[PDB]
Amino acid sequence: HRIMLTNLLRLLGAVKSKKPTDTRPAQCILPLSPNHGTFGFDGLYSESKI
Amino acid sequence: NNPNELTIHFGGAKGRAIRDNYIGMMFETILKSEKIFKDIDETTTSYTFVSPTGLLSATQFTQPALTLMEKAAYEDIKSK
Amino acid sequence: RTFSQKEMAFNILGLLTPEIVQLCQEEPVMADLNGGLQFIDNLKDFTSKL
Amino acid sequence: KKTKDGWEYNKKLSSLYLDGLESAAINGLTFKDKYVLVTGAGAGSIGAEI
Repeated sequence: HRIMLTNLLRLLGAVKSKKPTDTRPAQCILPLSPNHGTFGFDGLYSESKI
Repeated sequence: NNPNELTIHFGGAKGRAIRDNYIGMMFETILKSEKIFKDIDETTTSYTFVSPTGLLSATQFTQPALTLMEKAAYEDIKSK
Repeated sequence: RTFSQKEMAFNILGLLTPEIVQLCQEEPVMADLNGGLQFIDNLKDFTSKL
Repeated sequence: KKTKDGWEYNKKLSSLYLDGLESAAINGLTFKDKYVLVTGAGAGSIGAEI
C-alpha cells in the first residue's frame, strides 16, 4: 500500500516541490483499477487504487 | 546567471497566454507581416532561445537588461 | 474484451498524446481503458464460474 | 443501494432507515445486549455522543 499510494503521492509532491515553473506540468498516469475490492484476497491493492 | 539556453514552456492557461503573446509578436515591414517566431504555433509546447556563450549578449535580452539597469540606477538617484 | 500488454501500452501511450496532454492540463482526465468489464454484473462470481 | 455499478439513493432502504429514526425519536432505542467497540469518542466529538 505504501508503494502504490503513499510513496506515489510523495513522488508527485517531490516533483511539484522541485518545479518553480508553472508552465510545464508533469502528466501523472495513475494506474487506476475498475475493481476496488470486488475481486478476492488482494490485501490493500484495492485500497491504494481507489 | 546569463544562461546559454532558455526554454519557455507553454503548458497550462498561462502557457497559452504566453504563447499567444509570442505568436502575436509580428515584424511588419515595407506591407509584409512576417512573424518573428515562425516556429511557434498553436501546437508548440515550448520555444528555446539559443546563444553561443550567453543569452545576456542576445539583442532581445541585452536591450531590456541595459535599459533596466540604467532606469533603476536613475530611479535610485531620483530617490536620493 | 481483454487486452494484451502491447494493447494496453498503446492505449496509455495514446493517453500521452498532445491532445490528451493539453486536456489533462486544462482538466483532469479519467481514461476508462477497461474493455467493457464494468458492464458485467458479479464479475468475481462470473470469473470464478469460468 | 448499489446498482450494477455504483451506489445510488434507494427509496425503500431510506424509508426503512427514516422509520427506524422516527421510532427511536418517539419510543427511544434499546441497545441492550449490544457489545460495542468505539474509538475516537473523546470529549467534544461525535463519538462521545454516540
